[PDB]
Amino acid sequence: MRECISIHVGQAGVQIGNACWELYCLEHGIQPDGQMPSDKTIGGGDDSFNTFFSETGAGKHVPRAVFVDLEPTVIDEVRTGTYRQLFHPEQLITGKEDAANNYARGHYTIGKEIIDLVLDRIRKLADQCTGLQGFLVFHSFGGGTGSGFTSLLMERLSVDYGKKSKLEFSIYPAPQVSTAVVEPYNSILTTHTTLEHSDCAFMVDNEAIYDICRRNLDIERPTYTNLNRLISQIVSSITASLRFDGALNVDLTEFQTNLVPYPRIHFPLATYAPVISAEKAYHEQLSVAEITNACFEPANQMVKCDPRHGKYMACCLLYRGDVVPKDVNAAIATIKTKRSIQFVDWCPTGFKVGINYQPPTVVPGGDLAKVQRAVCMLSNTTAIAEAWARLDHKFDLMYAKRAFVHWYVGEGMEEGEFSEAREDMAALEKDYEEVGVDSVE
Amino acid sequence: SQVTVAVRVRPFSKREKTEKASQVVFTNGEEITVEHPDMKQVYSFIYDVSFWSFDECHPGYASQTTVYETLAAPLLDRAFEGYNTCLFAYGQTGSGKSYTMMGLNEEPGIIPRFCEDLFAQIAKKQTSEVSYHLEMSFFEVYNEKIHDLLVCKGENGQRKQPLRAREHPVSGPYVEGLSMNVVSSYSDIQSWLELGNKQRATAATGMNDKSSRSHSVFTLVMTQTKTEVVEGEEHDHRITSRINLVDLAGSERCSTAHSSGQRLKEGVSINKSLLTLGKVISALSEQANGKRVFIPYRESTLTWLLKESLGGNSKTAMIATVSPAASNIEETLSTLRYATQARL
Amino acid sequence: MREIVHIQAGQCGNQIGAKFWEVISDEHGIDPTGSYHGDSDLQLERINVYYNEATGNKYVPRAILVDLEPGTMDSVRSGPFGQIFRPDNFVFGQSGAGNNWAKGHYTEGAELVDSVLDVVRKESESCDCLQGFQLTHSLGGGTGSGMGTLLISKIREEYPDRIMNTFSVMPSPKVSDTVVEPYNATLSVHQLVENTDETYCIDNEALYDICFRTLKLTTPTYGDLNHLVSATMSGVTTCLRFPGQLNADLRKLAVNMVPFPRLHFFMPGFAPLTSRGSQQYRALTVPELTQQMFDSKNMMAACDPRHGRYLTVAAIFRGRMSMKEVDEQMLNVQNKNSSYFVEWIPNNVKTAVCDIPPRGLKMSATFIGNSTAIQELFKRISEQFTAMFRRKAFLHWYTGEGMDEMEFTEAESNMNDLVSEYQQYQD
Ligand SMILES: CC(=O)O[C@H]1C(=O)[C@@]2(C)[C@H]([C@H](OC(=O)c3ccccc3)[C@]3(O)C[C@H](OC(=O)[C@H](O)[C@@H](NC(=O)c4ccccc4)c4ccccc4)C(C)=C1C3(C)C)[C@]1(OC(C)=O)CO[C@@H]1C[C@@H]2O
Ligand SMILES: Nc1nc2c(ncn2[C@@H]2O[C@H](COP(=O)(O)OP(=O)(O)OP(=O)(O)O)[C@@H](O)[C@H]2O)c(=O)[nH]1
Ligand SMILES: Nc1nc2c(ncn2[C@@H]2O[C@H](COP(=O)(O)OP(=O)(O)O)[C@@H](O)[C@H]2O)c(=O)[nH]1
Ligand SMILES: Nc1ncnc2c1ncn2[C@@H]1O[C@H](COP(=O)(O)OP(=O)(O)O)[C@@H](O)[C@H]1O
Ligand SMILES: [Mg+2]
Repeated sequence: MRECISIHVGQAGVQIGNACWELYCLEHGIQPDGQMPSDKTIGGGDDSFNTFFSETGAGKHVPRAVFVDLEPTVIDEVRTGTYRQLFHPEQLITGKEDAANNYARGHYTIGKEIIDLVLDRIRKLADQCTGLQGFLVFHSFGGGTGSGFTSLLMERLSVDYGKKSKLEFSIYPAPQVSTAVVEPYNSILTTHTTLEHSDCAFMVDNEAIYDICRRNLDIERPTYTNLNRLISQIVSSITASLRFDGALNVDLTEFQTNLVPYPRIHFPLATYAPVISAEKAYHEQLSVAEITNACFEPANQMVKCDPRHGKYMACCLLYRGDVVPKDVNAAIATIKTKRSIQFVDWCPTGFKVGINYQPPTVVPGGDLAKVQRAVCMLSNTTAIAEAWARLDHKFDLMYAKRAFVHWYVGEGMEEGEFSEAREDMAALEKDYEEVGVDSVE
Repeated sequence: SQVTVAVRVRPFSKREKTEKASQVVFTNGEEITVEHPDMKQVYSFIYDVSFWSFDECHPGYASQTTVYETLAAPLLDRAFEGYNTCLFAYGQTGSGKSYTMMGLNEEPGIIPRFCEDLFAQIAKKQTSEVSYHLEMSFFEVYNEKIHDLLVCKGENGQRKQPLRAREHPVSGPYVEGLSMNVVSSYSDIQSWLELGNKQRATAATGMNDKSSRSHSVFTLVMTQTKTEVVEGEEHDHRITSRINLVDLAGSERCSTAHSSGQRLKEGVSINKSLLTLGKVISALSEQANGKRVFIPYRESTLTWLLKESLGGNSKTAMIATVSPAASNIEETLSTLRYATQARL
Repeated sequence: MREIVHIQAGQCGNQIGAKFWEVISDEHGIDPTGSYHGDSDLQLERINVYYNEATGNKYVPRAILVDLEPGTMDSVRSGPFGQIFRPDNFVFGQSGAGNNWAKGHYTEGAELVDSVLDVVRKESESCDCLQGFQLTHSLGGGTGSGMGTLLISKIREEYPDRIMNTFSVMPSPKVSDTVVEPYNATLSVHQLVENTDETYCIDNEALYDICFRTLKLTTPTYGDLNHLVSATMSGVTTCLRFPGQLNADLRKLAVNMVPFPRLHFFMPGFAPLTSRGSQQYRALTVPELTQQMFDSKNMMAACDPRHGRYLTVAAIFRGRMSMKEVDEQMLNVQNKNSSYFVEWIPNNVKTAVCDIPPRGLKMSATFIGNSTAIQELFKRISEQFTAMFRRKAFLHWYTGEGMDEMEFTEAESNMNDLVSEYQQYQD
């Protein structure tokens, strides 16, 4: 009755999914073979909740997702791994050839020959759904698949489905760190087309989570498994009100309703404040005040962007565990007393709140500790324009020498689709500026 | 080595007159604005030359005589000086390019005026001592392969021989096996050009069906025998001048136009070629300011054949035809941004 | 699944490939009888990249061999790992090239290239999806230069969409085992840069110096030299065979490492490399490997990168490691040594990681670099060339086999223009 279809594009998407679905299987008691001992123990309940996991007559539970990479090396670890008996074998392993970190190859040339299968499977999944609300895509800027095929798929989906939420958890490029020269071009060409289609486009940055690991969890040599688990925790804090019973439920039609004032400024940021280890899990009270103060704390954000260089337009706070609204009222009043945290002059409320009773789960072989309460915050700022301008400068440095363009126009692109995207992204940077101006009488 | 970039906006056709199609581009003297109908914003473009041919009574109107007398006659006089010239031409189907360079049988373009003024100035400058002799050539570029067009094919799978380009050390690059034919009047040029453009390769994706899918160069080599050594009076040093006039193809986005196979290659190469040309033009506008740069002629065939007509003490002219309708608002933007980068 | 076709020409190519296969087989668990006797199961998931299947669990490599004197193919046959090859792919002829680029391109090479393409089409049409070709040849000589460049010209027409690399062994400044090195190398560069996507310039002086200073060997023969080129070849195509945290392939590197098409000549490098005694006193970590990679006493180009700027760099790691270490170290390189990196490319580096190291190491790394310094490798030849060509020293062995003088000036001017292209981004 309350369903959300997940889509995973690229290496980043599939690995975030392998974290997310491990988490979801742990929360609901589902084993990797898809069975449940609890429902045969007592005979009742919908712990394997119909929001994410389907069900068939054999007491098995299959996920509501589909993978695609245009490269077979990744999905062939799922098909040949611990979670092989869970996923429907229709995972797109279209491993003829990859995009070669080129938007043009994941949009027209190699982006065809796959997409129709994806649409067919998504229709097959939706027809099994009654009250669908959402299309949670996980992709990555910089890559060719996550830049192009994502754009094409969302183009098609905004026609086929329409009045349905379509969110996005992306890996935004870092200012210093990066794994490719062609990160900028693909990013600026993705944001140009994935701005009229998407409804809320979350964003993270691996530099920030690296900083978080060696300062909160005390890991000096992490890997992507230590990051995608935090992302899974974010998604779980987001997608819990549809699953578990709580006081102040918050569905997906509310995030897009209380964080997108105007339809172009739907690029928020995330934070999950308790990232402490089992050693520091003690020595600390872990109350709502500390956590909510940590959410607005720089050096705990998931995008390298100092919000003190900007202003807050809205912020949703989704809490889990032993929480009482009295403490949230107190903490919001505390944050509104302060002066480093500037809210606009057209949003005095500036706060949506969501509360749930189910605390987070602990993944074995993990880094986080067990806690009685946890928090996620999603925040819209005028400060993320800085990152856009940073990327645009790199674009304007390379595109003047016309570097790396022949690889794009050699795959179905003209030279104008670049300048159409730097001038489309040079207006949103102006919009985020206009919204920041205080009004005048 | 100065390159001039220009633009000519066509006036409305009878169809888009009847359908009351919307005007998106306007002129403020030398600036040209393009206004999305009212959507959000407008872009502004500046060029060394601008021809507002939208309606007859606007000030700054540009008749064909103005286009010739502003773009071409400098090429003529700089050729008679003894140097070389390259005239370009860009525009998608439905922009006013054929009307510009050739024209109509009662509305001349650039080419007839060029040739007629040429032969007139020759026949009035021809003396008892001086003389002149001209020789033409007409070829095309298709998928980075050269083809000659003056030949009367038989019947085959294809009578299109892929000639090879070479690099003679002194003269520079050239084409091995190029038909070069004499000329003394313009009708003799028409007789070849009709055949050539009939042999030009054209194809239909879903749009206007007779759209060129190749580049086409029309070159004239002209000789001056002004020189007679009075010590014995048998011939001595002599001047030669190369005049290239090239009609290019369209950018053509390959996604909105769901293309396959040979319609993709034909488009990919054209995109590459134009980009290379862009860099060259840009570098030359950066070369005149006095900097140190590299002109990569070798990344394309068209540039490698014309290394000597652009570089050095030579002249270059580029004109970009654009439509003012609102249906063709993306194509015009592409054309104008291309020519702007050619400016800077 | 992706699929490479490995062509190899001349004495150099035969003797490099015969070691390359000797290593890939060890990595995948194959024996010289074609049979499989491995331990891990990831050794077979992607054995279709280099090998093809047969009846009794045999595995025959997709190797093509294109010499013009049988003296070398017999050494491969009469060798350890020679039986695994397909005998119908040992193309050869007679009437050798005489160390002459003409014979290998017009006379004694055109009479055989069709018999080579006959095998290339067999081994390409028998693929689900080909990624590209490979080649191992030595400039300076004959066959490997001529027939190699001719096969490149003839493969780029049939298969333009696909990839074509060339692990070329460039000449050396100091030593010269052949007297007509310049005239052949120049005419090979004239036909490579127009018709290649990423080639890896190698020089034997660098490998001798690596074998002498680092590995501290006293009697390095060519078997110990090709033992390094094999390693690099393997490292390029690791993420095409084994999994990883951030995968890659040939086209990715070619996209990131080729800003402009004429500039695809790379300096390669492999790390770790230590003398047998000194392996007890070294910590196997990412930064030690990065130090060894970005050092100039390990690059095989015989060219000091500090005399130029890194236009673009690629690092392919192999082992269970962190993704913070790689990014941190590469950013540190970009920041400290900024003078050796361009500014109109902010991040002049990229990364790939595979989770499966080599047979005896806990970690490995491979390095590719596009550097302007490569002009030194050609600016030298254009001195050797023209000095010999100013008065036509050894030229009658080239005209007489159906050539003309203009074909030399063409290549000279092209090579010089490439020098001027790489100088544009130097100061
Ligand atoms: C315990 C230990 O570390 O001993 C090492 C060793 O001493 C060193 C020096 C090995 C050794 O390499 C050499 O002896 C060598 C000699 C001349 C020229 C080049 C190398 C070694 O042979 C190499 C060998 O490792 C391998 O074999 C790799 O898998 C290598 N294998 C082959 O090349 C191979 C060759 C013929 C037949 C079968 C396999 C390899 C490297 C890259 C990609 C694939 C395979 C090992 C453990 C060592 C010895 C044995 C001493 C080194 O090998 C490489 C390429 O990494 C040379 O420096 C490294 C670091 C090692 O410490
Ligand atoms: N957080 C996180 N980021 C990842 C992960 N894997 C890859 N990335 C990021 O994704 C960026 C590029 O995306 P790719 O890994 O190439 O995946 P892709 O989008 O499918 O690109 P292609 O495979 O070439 O089509 C890299 O630069 C990484 O920064 C991951 O597991 N976790
Ligand atoms: N690295 C390496 N180089 C070699 C080997 N054999 C020959 N060479 C080099 O190859 C060059 C001569 O090339 P050659 O073998 O004649 O190529 P061919 O003409 O095709 O036979 C010389 O400069 C040698 O240094 C080898 O086994 N390994
Ligand atoms: N300056 C002008 N004045 C009047 N009409 C023009 C002018 N320029 C172009 N046109 C009209 O535009 C049309 C161009 O059509 P076409 O020759 O197919 O353009 P193209 O050659 O660019 O495809 C002609 O029919 C012509 O009447
Ligand atoms: Mg990938």
